[PDB]
Amino acid sequence: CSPTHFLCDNGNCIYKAWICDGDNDCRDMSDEKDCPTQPFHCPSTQWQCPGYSTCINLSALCDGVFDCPNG
Amino acid sequence: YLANDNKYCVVDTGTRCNQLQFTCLNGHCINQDWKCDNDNDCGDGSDELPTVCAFHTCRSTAFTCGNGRCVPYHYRCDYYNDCGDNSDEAGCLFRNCNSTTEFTCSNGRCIPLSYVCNGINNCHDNDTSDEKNCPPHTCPPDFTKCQTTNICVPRAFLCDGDNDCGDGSDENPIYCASHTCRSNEFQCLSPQRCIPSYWFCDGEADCADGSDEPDTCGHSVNTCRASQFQCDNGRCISGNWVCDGDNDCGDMSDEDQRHHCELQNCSSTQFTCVNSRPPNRRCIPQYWVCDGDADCSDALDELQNCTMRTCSAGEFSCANGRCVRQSFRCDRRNDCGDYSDERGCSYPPCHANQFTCQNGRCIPRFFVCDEDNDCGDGSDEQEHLCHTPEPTCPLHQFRCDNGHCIEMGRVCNHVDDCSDNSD
Amino acid sequence: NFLLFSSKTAVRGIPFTLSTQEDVMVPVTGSPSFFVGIDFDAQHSTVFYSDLSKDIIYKQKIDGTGKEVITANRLESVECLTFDWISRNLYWTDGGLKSVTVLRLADKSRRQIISNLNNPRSIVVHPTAGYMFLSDWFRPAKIMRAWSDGSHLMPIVNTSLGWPNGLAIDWSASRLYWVDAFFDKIEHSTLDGLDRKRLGHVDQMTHPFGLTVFKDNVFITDWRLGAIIRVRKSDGGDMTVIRRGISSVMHVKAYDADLQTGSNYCSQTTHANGDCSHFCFPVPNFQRVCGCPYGMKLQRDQMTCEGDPAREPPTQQCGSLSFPCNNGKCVPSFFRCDGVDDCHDNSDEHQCGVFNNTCSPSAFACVRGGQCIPGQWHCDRQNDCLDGSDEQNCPTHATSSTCPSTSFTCDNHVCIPKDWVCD
Amino acid sequence: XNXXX
Ligand SMILES: *[C@@H]1O[C@H](CO)[C@@H](O[C@@H]2O[C@H](CO)[C@@H](O)[C@H](O)[C@H]2NC(C)=O)[C@H](O)[C@H]1NC(C)=O
Ligand SMILES: *[C@@H]1O[C@H](CO)[C@@H](O[C@@H]2O[C@H](CO)[C@@H](O)[C@H](O)[C@H]2NC(C)=O)[C@H](O)[C@H]1NC(C)=O
Ligand SMILES: *[C@@H]1O[C@H](CO)[C@@H](O)[C@H](O)[C@H]1NC(C)=O
Ligand SMILES: *[C@@H]1O[C@H](CO)[C@@H](O)[C@H](O)[C@H]1NC(C)=O
Ligand SMILES: *[C@H]1O[C@H](CO)[C@H](O)[C@H](O)[C@H]1NC(C)=O
Ligand SMILES: *[C@H]1O[C@H](CO)[C@H](O)[C@H](O)[C@H]1NC(C)=O
Ligand SMILES: *[C@H]1O[C@H](CO)[C@H](O)[C@H](O)[C@H]1NC(C)=O
Ligand SMILES: *[C@H]1O[C@H](CO)[C@H](O)[C@H](O)[C@H]1NC(C)=O
Ligand SMILES: [Ca+2]
Ligand SMILES: [Ca+2]
Ligand SMILES: [Ca+2]
Ligand SMILES: [Ca+2]
Ligand SMILES: [Ca+2]
Ligand SMILES: [Ca+2]
Ligand SMILES: [Ca+2]
Ligand SMILES: [Ca+2]
Ligand SMILES: [Ca+2]
Ligand SMILES: [Ca+2]
Ligand SMILES: [Ca+2]
Ligand SMILES: [Ca+2]
Ligand SMILES: [Ca+2]
Ligand SMILES: [Ca+2]
Ligand SMILES: [Ca+2]
Ligand SMILES: [Ca+2]
Repeated sequence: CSPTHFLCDNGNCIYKAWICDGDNDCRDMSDEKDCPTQPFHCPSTQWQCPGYSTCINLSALCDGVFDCPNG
Repeated sequence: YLANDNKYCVVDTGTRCNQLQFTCLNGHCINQDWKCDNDNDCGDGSDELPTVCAFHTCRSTAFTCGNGRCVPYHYRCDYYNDCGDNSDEAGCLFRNCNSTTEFTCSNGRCIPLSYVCNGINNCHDNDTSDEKNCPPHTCPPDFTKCQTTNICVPRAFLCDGDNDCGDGSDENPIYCASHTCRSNEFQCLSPQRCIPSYWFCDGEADCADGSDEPDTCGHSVNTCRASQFQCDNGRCISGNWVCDGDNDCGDMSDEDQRHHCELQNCSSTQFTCVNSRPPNRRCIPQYWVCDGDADCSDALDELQNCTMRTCSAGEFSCANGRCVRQSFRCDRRNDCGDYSDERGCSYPPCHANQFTCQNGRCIPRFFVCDEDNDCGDGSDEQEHLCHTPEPTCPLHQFRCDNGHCIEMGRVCNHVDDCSDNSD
Repeated sequence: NFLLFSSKTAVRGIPFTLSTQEDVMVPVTGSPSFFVGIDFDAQHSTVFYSDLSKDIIYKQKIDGTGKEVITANRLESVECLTFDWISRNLYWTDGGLKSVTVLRLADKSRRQIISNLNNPRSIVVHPTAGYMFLSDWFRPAKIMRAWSDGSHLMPIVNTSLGWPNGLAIDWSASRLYWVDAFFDKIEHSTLDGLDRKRLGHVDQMTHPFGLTVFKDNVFITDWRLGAIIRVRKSDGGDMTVIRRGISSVMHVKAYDADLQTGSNYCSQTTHANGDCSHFCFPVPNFQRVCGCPYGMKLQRDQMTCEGDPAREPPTQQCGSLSFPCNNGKCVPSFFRCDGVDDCHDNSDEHQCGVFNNTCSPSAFACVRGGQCIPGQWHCDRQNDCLDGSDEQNCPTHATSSTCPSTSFTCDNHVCIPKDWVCD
Repeated sequence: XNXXX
């Protein structure tokens, strides 16, 4: 199989963007059999105050009261 | 070593449990399905210790009690509290027994009224009130009276591990717990149990772990009794059959002149057919004298005091005076006494598998080389066909002292090839 | 007993005895119709069906009364059904979601128990043994087996298969039977996949789909014949055509009230449902495992069930671009108030034509009383609107528009070839 | 082919 592609357990070659896309592109579980990387990070205009688990619209940052429990 | 998913201490005697077995502090591994179910199986309660049963969760297929134990699912609603907490019998909607003809037990069990105090506990209820044993007020000998209910139960089940009486007489602290059984009995170590003195040291295992037979037992297995004859094989027989003319001991120990059979003079009025030889008994009971059966080796018991026989034209007439059918001729058996049947015969040869002896006798092939003169002339015990020459153990094969000769590359290789390092 | 089979146009029930021909059950039919999966509930005289034109699963009495839907939400090409008559669980196979689902009929409770298949087709479940079998026909084709709870998935037949369309079970012998349509064969084996055997060549079988075993006959449906054929279940058999010209033909099934008899620990009496909330599943070797719907997790006791929103969050009936019907179905948001019943409950055509509930751009709106009608009904010479708005002031101008010189022209301005006149 | 039409 070419270095561009993952070699599936059934002998298919599949492009290594589609591995871990969430769908079994190999038709075997091979390209989803080892795909853990999904962190709790918050996208968009939210902010994740460090060491705290909530995510808040960045307009509230320095609004003049601590949104998150401690500084 | 750290047993049981590295959570537990066990003494490191080198041996290990299997993959699916739990380990106890004292060893004696137990299967995982016995873990945390009210049954003590380790002896120390390691399989039921509160620490072990704290994190343990029931297998998907087992009923979980409110207590946290894991009973097999078929125990649920079976009348009988096996959960301890009764949590598997809680909510059970039992059918109402026909009280007009059946008895509804205190545990909800249905049983016929005819079975009330019939002789044995049927309800097994916490109340125990079926087997009151209603009609008699007592139990006679060859049984113990059970204590609060008068069932006839042999003491032989005292302390044995289940309530034979349904009343605790077989578990009474009055006996077995106090002092060691009646004068006619002994106590097993496993289970803790009174048993008869004729089980204790009797030649067999009668407790669960054989503690009734603990190596020191009389003289020997052939200790027998003052009324029983003693056999070299360890068998015990009645003294009445000693030197009666046939093997009773099972090893001929009662049928030899080696110990004593020289004066085997039999009982009372038995006819003594002196024509008989050690292959048969000379003395014959008068019970079957003149009965038409050849008791003696030459059937003299059928002429000595017997009415004459008219015989038949369709039967073989022995020249001596006996009468038999044609089936009793040419068969190596002296049916007529005077060998008139076997005389002048032309026995056809032995079968394909059948072995032939020098005297022409036919014997089964299995009966060759077994230290018994089955051919009569000793053909089946001839050295040439019976002796097995030991292997030559040539070059490439070292004869070590054990006889199991090994490959000559292995000589004093420090690996025990021949029993106690004979190489 | 009777033979139940499905087709594009109807679901029918037929006597096994070919001597008579009349139905025993009312046909099941609709205006749009493409029936595929079927099964029956003998204890309620009820059958189930799917319809790929509506993506609903239905239930209906044999008499025809009491039609109800089971589900209409997230069904995609339901290619087969099977019913666990002891647990009252309905299993189906979404060829479009590529999964198998189970649903309890007592209260609507569903989970995708197997999720990542390729082209699953027939499914069959055996309640007393606690196994379910399903076929997959993607290139590396195979027949799976799993515990009824949807675990221990493993292939039992993966060698010498292509297109293994229909599974069925001989209840009298605990033998699985299956069609294969790439090698044009029918085979059978024990439930373990061992002891595999092949029936002889069947005349004019070319592509079979449905399979059933009842008494000593095997019933099969061939797409290339468009018929139901019968053979003896032990060998090639006497191919006997049961039906012919049956259009697009789908699964067969043997209705039998005697079959739907028995009890696992999942519905023994004195307690209900094997103590599980929501589901219990029979598991091989006479045991039960509890189950929980989507979004719920088994508690520490492994039987009672608790909310689990952390792992499986609650979900909407429909997306943001689709209108959720009163029925569980889902339709495009612009199919609301289009004059056509798309939800199969008239839920999309309810209280239409009012402010906050306007007619679609495609439909024609009656000017008064809030009624939206299909566009095709606008000025077609039928008074559809309650106020007759649809047959008022529309073009009469046929104009100088003419059909080609080849075509004859009617007074209705429809045109047909001159060849068609006076036939 | 073998797909449901
Ligand atoms: C086809 O099915 C067979 C079973 O009939 C599979 O063989 C088993 O393979 C597993 C490992 O995957 C072993 O532990 C078993 O012992 C095998 N046999 C049994 C008794 O099940 C085989 O792996 C399957 N092949 C494919 C391609 O899936
Ligand atoms: C859309 O219009 C209809 C009719 O004007 C509204 O219908 C009422 O809705 C409420 C709440 O669901 C019901 O209790 C009433 O019975 C409905 N009918 C009447 C006659 O009151 C509906 O509320 C409108 N929707 C929106 C979002 O404005
Ligand atoms: C109970 O037994 C009586 C006497 O035989 C009988 O008449 C009656 O029908 C029985 N009832 C039930 C519920 O079993
Ligand atoms: C019934 O059960 C109780 C425990 O709940 C026990 O103490 C009692 O001894 C039992 N009854 C009889 C008759 O033994
Ligand atoms: C006990 O339950 C836990 C979950 O709470 C696990 O499923 C565990 O495997 C179960 N016990 C056993 C022995 O399987
Ligand atoms: C939402 O979808 C999930 C699966 O993604 C479940 O089917 C769940 O039951 C759905 N919720 C509703 C209300 O139908
Ligand atoms: C009113 O509702 C319908 C529902 O099909 C359409 O969305 C329509 O576009 C809406 N409004 C108007 C003014 O057309
Ligand atoms: C009728 O319409 C056709 C198609 O457009 C032609 O235009 C034809 O010439 C028309 N006939 C007349 C008489 O105008
Ligand atoms: Ca992928
Ligand atoms: Ca702030
Ligand atoms: Ca235990
Ligand atoms: Ca119980
Ligand atoms: Ca009794
Ligand atoms: Ca006892
Ligand atoms: Ca003994
Ligand atoms: Ca003797
Ligand atoms: Ca005699
Ligand atoms: Ca003779
Ligand atoms: Ca011999
Ligand atoms: Ca050696
Ligand atoms: Ca074909
Ligand atoms: Ca619509
Ligand atoms: Ca109209
Ligand atoms: Ca015409």
